[PDB]
Amino acid sequence: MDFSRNLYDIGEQLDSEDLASLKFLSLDYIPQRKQEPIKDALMLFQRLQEKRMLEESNLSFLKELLFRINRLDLLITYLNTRKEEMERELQTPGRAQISAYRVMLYQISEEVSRSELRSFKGGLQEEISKCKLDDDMNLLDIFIEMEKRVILGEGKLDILKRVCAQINKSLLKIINDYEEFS
Amino acid sequence: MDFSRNLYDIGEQLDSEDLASLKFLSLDYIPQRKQEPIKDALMLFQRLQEKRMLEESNLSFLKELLFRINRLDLLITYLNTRKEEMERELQTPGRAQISAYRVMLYQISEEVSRSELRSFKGGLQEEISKCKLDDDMNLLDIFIEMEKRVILGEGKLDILKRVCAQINKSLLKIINDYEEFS
Amino acid sequence: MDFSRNLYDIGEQLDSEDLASLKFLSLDYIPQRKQEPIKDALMLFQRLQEKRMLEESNLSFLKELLFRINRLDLLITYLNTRKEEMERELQTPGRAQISAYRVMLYQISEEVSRSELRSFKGGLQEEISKCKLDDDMNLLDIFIEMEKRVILGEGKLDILKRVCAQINKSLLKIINDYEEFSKE
Amino acid sequence: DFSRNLYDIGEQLDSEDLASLKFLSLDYIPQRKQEPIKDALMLFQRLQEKRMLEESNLSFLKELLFRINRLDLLITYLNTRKEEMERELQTPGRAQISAYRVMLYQISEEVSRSELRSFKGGLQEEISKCKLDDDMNLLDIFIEMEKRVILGEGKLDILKRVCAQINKSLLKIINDYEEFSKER
Amino acid sequence: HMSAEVIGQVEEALDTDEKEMLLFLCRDVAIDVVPPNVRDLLDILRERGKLSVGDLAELLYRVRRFDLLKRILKMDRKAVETHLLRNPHLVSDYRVLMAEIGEDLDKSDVSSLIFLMKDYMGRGKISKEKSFLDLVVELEKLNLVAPDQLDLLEKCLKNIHRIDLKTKIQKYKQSVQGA
Amino acid sequence: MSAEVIGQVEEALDTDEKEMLLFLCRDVAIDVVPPNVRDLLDILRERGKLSVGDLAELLYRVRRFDLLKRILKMDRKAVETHLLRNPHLVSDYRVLMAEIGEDLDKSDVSSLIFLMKDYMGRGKIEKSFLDLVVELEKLNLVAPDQLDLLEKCLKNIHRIDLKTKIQKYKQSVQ
Amino acid sequence: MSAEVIGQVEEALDTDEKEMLLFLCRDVAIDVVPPNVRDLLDILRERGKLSVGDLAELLYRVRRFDLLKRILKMDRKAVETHLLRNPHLVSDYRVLMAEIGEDLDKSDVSSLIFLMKDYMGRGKISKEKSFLDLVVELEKLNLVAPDQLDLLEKCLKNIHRIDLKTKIQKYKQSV
Amino acid sequence: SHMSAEVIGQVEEALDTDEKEMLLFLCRDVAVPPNVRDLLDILRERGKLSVGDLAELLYRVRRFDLLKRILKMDRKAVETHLLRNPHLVSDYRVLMAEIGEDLDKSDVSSLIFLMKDYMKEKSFLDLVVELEKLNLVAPDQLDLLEKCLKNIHRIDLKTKIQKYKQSV
Amino acid sequence: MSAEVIGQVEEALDTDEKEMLLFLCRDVAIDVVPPNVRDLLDILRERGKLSVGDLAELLYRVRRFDLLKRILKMDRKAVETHLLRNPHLVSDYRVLMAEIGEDLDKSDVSSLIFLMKDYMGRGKISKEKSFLDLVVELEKLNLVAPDQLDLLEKCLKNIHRIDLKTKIQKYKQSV
Amino acid sequence: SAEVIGQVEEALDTDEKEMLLFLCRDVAVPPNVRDLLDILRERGKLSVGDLAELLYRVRRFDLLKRILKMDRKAVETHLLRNPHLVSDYRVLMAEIGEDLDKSDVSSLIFLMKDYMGRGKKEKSFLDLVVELEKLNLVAPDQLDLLEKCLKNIHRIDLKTKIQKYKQSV
Ligand SMILES: [Se]
Repeated sequence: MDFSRNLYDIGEQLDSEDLASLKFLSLDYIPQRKQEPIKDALMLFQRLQEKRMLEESNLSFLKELLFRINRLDLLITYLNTRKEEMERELQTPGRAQISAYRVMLYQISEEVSRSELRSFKGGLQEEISKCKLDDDMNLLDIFIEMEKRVILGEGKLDILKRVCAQINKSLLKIINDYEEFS
Repeated sequence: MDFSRNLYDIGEQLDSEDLASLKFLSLDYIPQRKQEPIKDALMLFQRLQEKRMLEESNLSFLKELLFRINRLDLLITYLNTRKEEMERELQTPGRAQISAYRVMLYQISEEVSRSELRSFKGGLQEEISKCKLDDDMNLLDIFIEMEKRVILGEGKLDILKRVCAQINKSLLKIINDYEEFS
Repeated sequence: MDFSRNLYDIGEQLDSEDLASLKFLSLDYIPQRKQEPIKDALMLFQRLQEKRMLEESNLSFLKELLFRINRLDLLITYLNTRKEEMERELQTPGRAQISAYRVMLYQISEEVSRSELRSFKGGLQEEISKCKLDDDMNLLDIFIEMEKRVILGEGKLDILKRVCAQINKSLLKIINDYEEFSKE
Repeated sequence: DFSRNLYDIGEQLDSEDLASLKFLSLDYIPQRKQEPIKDALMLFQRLQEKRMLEESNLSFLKELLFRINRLDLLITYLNTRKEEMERELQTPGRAQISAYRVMLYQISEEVSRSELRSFKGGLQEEISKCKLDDDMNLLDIFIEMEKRVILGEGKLDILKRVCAQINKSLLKIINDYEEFSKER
Repeated sequence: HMSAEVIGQVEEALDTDEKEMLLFLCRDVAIDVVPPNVRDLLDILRERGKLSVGDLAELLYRVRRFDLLKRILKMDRKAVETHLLRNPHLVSDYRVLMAEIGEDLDKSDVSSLIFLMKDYMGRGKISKEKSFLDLVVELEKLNLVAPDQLDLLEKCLKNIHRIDLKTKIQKYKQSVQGA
Repeated sequence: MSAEVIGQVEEALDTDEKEMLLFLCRDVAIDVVPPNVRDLLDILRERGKLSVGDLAELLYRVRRFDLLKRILKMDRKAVETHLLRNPHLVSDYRVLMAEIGEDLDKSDVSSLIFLMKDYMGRGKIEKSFLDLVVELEKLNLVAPDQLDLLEKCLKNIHRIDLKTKIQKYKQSVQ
Repeated sequence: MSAEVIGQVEEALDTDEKEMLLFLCRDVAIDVVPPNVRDLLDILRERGKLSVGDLAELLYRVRRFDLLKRILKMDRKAVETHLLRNPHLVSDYRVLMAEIGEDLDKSDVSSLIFLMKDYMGRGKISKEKSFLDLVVELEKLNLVAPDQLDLLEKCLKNIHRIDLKTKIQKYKQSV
Repeated sequence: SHMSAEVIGQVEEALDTDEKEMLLFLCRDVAVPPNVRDLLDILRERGKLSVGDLAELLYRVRRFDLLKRILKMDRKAVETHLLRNPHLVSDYRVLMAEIGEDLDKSDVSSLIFLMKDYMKEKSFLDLVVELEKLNLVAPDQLDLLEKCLKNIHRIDLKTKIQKYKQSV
Repeated sequence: MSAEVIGQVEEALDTDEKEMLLFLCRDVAIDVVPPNVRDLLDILRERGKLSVGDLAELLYRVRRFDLLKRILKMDRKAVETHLLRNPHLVSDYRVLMAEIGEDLDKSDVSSLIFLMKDYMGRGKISKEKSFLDLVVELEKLNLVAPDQLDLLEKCLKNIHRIDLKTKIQKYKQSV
Repeated sequence: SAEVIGQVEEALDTDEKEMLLFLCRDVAVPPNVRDLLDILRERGKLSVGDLAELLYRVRRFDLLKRILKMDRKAVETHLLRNPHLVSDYRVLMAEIGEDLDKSDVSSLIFLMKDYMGRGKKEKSFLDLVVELEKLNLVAPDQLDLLEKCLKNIHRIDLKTKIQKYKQSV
């Protein structure tokens, strides 16, 4: 079993959208300055290797990442791991290395379409009146900007709840489930 | 025979929809990361050349691709190949390079209309996220998503059958013919 | 008379349906990859200019295109050309650059109504995939699909004849006039 | 407020008024720009670009509203009585919509649906079948005949021959137009 | 004299179109150099002594950002207009006219204008979307348009049936010949 | 010819005009490949080949007539007279190559490279048209008296207009 | 520990990691200004400030845990034990500066440098230089210090990085 | 017909950075010079830089313009000289440079990632030099390189290697 | 004061700061030409021109406020007071030159060197020369002097640095 | 006086002193500048005009004004009115050297190596001229080899200056 070759194959199966998701889910471990030049999965994987969060004897964070972006094909094909195992692994307290807050945010972005995204940008242009938002931003970039302005965080969901309420109610359902589990 | 000129002419006859079909039929040989920047046929051809799946003395995969997307005009005009030959060639066991599973999926996509596509998306609303069920998704992208979530594969046709049975029975005919051949 | 301004004016008189017809009549000179982004006449004209089929001293192909889509108004107003002249021009042996086969197909599409187009799509159910028989498809798109599957061509008229015979008899007359004239 | 007034006038105009207005503006707005016009405001916007409609020059808008018989809008939003328009438009050289265009419009106003069916039947060998489909109104048919230069100020023969077979009042409209345009 | 903080607030408050307009409007103040972006442009204006409070006020007035005038510079429309009446302008009336014309042209109109002008310009084939301000810049580079040389632009605006914009040019010429 | 004029010219040109100017002067500074336009113009000045007429010809070839008028106080007709009466710093061949490059967009250049890479024995290498011309010259595949390969490849990507420009140059030479 | 281990460490680090290492040791190597990381590590070794625990702290500060394992045969918990039981080579202030720098991308650093050109000459700092270069220049002008962070807080606020201002305020309250 | 320092100076001034870097790589078996002018001067001093040798070098860096302009030779003359005399540059070095030309920066990055186990902004030729220093690649030792090129899906370059092996 | 302080200063300053220190003292060290900053400071000290106030002025001019605080325990306020109340070791002309140089970026310095090539040979111009090297070369040719600044004003205007030309005009007004 | 010799000695930097030694090589060979100036004084050849010509040739106009209280124009008039201490050949060499950058000097040294061998790292043009003179490869009446070398580094302007010098004699 060649470790580096398996990492390369997994990286070859991941496009730029998958990579943006993986970078968002790793924000608490890879800071912005190191995130900027990451343009393929290998670079990302190599940074995870430098922190020893990914090595031949420790695939936990890689499996968690691939599970959170719903790449079960890669789990089964390259890591010999099924969906149930992950599910029973991540429910054991203390083993999930991606915070429930980050995951929550990602899941919200998974349920927002393009029109819902444009209305989201309009409502947040409302809350931040002194800065034009970039016109290409996805919801993850918006969340990152909100975190930078400390108007969004583990204990600051007011603006997120308000904007989501003016868009769709299932988003509020996701938020409230996150709040109740904690 | 000017080989590069001939490849260029073939590329000039292929638009973005034919290209999307060709990339889908090449998924088992060109992974997602290398698929993303392919925006014309020549780039596709270059990747096939790097794998030695396309050269002046080896046209078999190009001929199979053009046959499976029903571009018989190009087969006859630029590759001097008639429909009957291809049939013979692709029915000889061991000669087809595109899996019967992939072909089957593509053929299903050939038979699903826009209204049936929206009904298909409605039928999958509990297994796929809404961002991946947006209006700007065709059936092949939906199949790629289902494959990523291991709810569709060579040995997992349950959800595909369940959704198609609520749409039209010709789809079930295609699936069952594929199953009986394998 | 400014050449570019005259081309621009002609383009302003052509809507999206005329542009679809012009693109179809130009299929043998503009391949599909280059056809896809053409969304106004100027882009079409640019393609014809790069092949030197349209220039200030050579308006023949533009005149033939406008004549075949029955825009005689544009011919007389912007190109000072009368119907009879074109008729005398396109009857000279060797002079037409749009094949009689392409024109024939275009002429069939002029005789097929909306309901008849639905019946045509119905008649093609076992030769064309269901996706390429969708309601947004016009007859010219259907012909392009048939040509891609080589079930329609200069020497392959059987399926066209069958479907048109179940649509209307005048369509067969158009096909048969083409077939009799094209052996010269 | 000029823009608000244009918006209100546009809000009072339905799709039939809009088709009539687009036909009466045919000599000033070419086909490519006619295709995307789907409300009156867009039409008015095109007229503003040509400097044919501004706060200090409402004459063309008044003439349009008069010719499509929206005298209610004329009096309500443009302070103009029917008689004033009749006094302005009867002196030759004052109308910006040609007497030929007006005449065609009046023919379409006097033709009933059944008479439209008979008109389409009368034009079977001059226009393609797809331009004679059930979705075509008489104004579109006139536009097609103009594109084929079988209808124009100096070509009324086919129009006369078709109208004489349906009703004599139509022929009277045509002949009144012709005789009034020969007086000078 | 103008702080980096004020320049940053201005730059972050503007969008892509206003930034491109600002770059175009200042082409005469800094003819010798093409700044890559707005922050560098305003820094260049500081180095050249052309970025007092009134200069920045005029620039914000030209891109019609009275919100920024009030918030950043504590000024309204009347104060900046009184300043413009009593002081020479950074931005000529010609450039104001070009920007105003460009605001009323969509991309289709610009491609139609380019098609008409290609042969005058000796232009190549460029498959990138161009605004009207980019075309003005190309024409200026060819000495085909200038404050005193507007006939070609006038004719081509007429040829695409934008009589309204041609009239804007005519009013500019009458205003110039009045003074 | 002072250094203030050279500095003015260098600061006023954009990236594409500078790259073109480097290409147009390859036969004058045949030995040295200058890395930027200020060094190129300085080298031309030291070798006595950058008089006012030379700089005017260079600005005329990159179509910066505004710079002609503003910096040198000359119009088009004066530079054209100078060119009609004096030997040229930049040959008609270089001018033709630059003109062909203007008439090609990126899709055309990609198609051209795909056809020509087979004769260049070139590797897996965005190149402008002028970069490709330089690479072809280093391989002795194109020259003022050797245009058939380029003409053939332009014909094969359906740029019959550019093939006509090449043929008109060929007949202008004989 | 030897010159071979130092050679390994130096060969394994990239340019940014080396520059960060030089920055983190500015309060230890204030007797002299080391020109590169080889000489810095040699001086720290000769001055008794580069034991295995010290080098492990340095590698931990640049977050090269892979190098911890490969060169020194240690993990994060041993390094944290060493830090809990022994004085720190790198002050919490230097750690804070480095963390701020690692949370800033090229555009934020460009904006920060632009805002600081009101406090220094245009020739003092190039446009593309890093956040740590900027903080060094500010230290030479005595504009930022462990007990003097208000200007940095104001500049971070002006580029809308309230998160980094929050990190600074946490650091302040911890003292 | 005669070698001099003028010819060396012309050649060195006409080559760009990549051509110089490659020329240094191609001459590693006749060596370690820090730049090209010193390399060519050392080759001249040892009697291994006649006109034909320099023509072979210019032919390998594909500067046929310099062949024609400086040495007054064409393609057929250099090919004759090569088919008649022993080669200064081995087929192995030519093959390594050829593989390097057919790889882009993403390919080299992927290759480096796979081979770091067995051993930045580095080129393929720099990587080959480093692997030679570790005795991981050699003219008669190509299986590791072939395997790594196959694993990044460059079967064409693996075929170039197999053609080289069948050539010996 | 002692020679230990001289060693501290020389060790703490980098190459550009040393070059500037040599430039600022060219009117004080006329009868000598020091080859390095150690020799310059020794010459100043032996001649009684390196008191605490003199060293503070020098460190203030090379803008090393960190060294001011660490070696002399002075901030900007004390040095500015000392400068207002005592004669200056460094003339206003040299201060003006150094401030102009520190307000120029590398592109401006390159453009200046290129424009001055119309007044001296190619051997004297080099790509990696600072503005102060150019000023020294112009002084040697009597092309710039405290009362002779028109050429420098013209060159600063030609690179569009009107702000620095204004700084020169303020200087001329002050004399 | 003798103090002025010390002033000028300490005011010149390394390259200026090296050039001063090169310019005075034709007078009847001193290792440093203090010795050169003392020898010139001993012979009655260090008048105000002599020192002014020397400072003018090493282009230290500041020293002209500060030490001798005169300017460039006065020295040029004096040079037009009196015989020169330094020959036009040495002046020509010095000017050629001052118009060459480091890469040109490296290329020149490389070209000359075929004629003079390696020699003594950071060699200036005037050092190269001295080593060529010691091997009789260049002289006031023998400049063609230097012309060839200047032409091959594409500095035809310096070859033109040499040719104008040739025509002046
Ligand atoms: Se003297």
